[PDB]
Amino acid sequence: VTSVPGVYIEEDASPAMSVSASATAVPLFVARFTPLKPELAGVITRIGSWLDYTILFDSNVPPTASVALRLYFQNGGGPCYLYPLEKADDNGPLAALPDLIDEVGEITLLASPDPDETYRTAVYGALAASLDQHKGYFLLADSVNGDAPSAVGGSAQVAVYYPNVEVPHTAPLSLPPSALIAGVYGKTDGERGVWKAPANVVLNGVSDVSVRVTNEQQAELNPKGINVIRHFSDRGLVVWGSRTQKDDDDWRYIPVRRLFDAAERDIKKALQPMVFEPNSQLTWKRVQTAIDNYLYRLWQQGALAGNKAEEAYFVRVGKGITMTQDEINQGKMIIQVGMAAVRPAEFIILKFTQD
Amino acid sequence: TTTYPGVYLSEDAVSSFSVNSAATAVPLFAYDSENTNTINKPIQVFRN
Amino acid sequence: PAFAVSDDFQGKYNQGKALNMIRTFSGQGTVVWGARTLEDSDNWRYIPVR
Repeated sequence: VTSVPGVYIEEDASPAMSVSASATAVPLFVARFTPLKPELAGVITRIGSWLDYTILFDSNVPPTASVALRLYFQNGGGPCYLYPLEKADDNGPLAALPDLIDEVGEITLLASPDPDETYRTAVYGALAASLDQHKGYFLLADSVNGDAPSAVGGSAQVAVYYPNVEVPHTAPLSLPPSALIAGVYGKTDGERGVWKAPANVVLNGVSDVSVRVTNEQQAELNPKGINVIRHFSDRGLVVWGSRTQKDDDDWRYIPVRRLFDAAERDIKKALQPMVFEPNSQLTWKRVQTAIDNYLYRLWQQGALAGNKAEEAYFVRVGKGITMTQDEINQGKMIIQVGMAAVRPAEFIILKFTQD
Repeated sequence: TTTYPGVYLSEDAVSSFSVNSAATAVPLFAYDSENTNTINKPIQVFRN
Repeated sequence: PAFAVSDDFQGKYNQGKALNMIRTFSGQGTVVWGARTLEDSDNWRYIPVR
């Protein structure tokens, strides 16, 4: 390698890496629209605000897609995507939908602001298969009446908000609340973070609910877990309840589901540069450290429910532990990692005593 | 399965479980079949 | 590369023999992908160990 005496120059190259967090926001909407140019017919388009929506698209006169989308920006900011399609049973682009979401790496939430039931349930079954290979989605849904929809029967990532919300327009028109409830997830992760359940947040700009729910049938609907939009006298309308669908003690809460969904997506994006490196011992201690310094920063900002000890993570990557010799030959690595998330506090009980 | 190269991830299989407390008081009452000043519906549900 | 291959067309050509496709990602581009030799025996795979 060295023949002429001279002086040779050489550096040490290494893929040494660290992990940084992205945002859990900016969904796409699959309602019907009216594009202005023919290349905007069937492709995903990034929308930054309400201003550039008025340039690319239009507001028509009879027509609820332009009304349901401006209520998204009044609640919480952030960009959003949209996928215009015209026919509900057009299973051409509906089959060609899930292989367009994967090429954009960010997509987290999923929604559909279209009013009727025949259009929404055709959508919810089209991309229902793309939820169980663990890439990181979390959709929203609405209920046509007092029970949950059956297009997605039992899954760890859905959320149902029962009573639909109306809005005045020149008779006031109703609106399925899956549109404007996506914007209220964009405020909670701003100041409070991911690990806070959005309940006490106040809906920003509405007249009234369509049907008035009371506390005696709140008792029935809070099991078989579906959420509810409530009305109060002093503070107006407010969202209420933060429970997911399937009710084992594994994941019954929205933030405990969404905390593990965001912690995986940040470490999986940064291990992708190191995917063909040798399986020696100095690679093991460099990966185990960059995961250790990610959960420790997240622990000391109040998101892992551990006490003043260290017991919130046990990431280990060794060869005697967690592996053995014969799966090195069919090249593998095993990352046993585990957290201890925090639960929301509901049902506060006082129990006064005399002494 | 382990078809293509890349980064895979699995999660836990089973979690903990525990029992939920009770309801302890839901009564059904004794209507009378020959009664007149009432509804012919057999089963009524009253909440408050 | 002249073609865009897939994510899963790599999968059925990873056993038996070693097609070792050339695939372009986002960010890093036109990179090679997969280092496998022609046999599948647990002594002689993995081109760098040869």
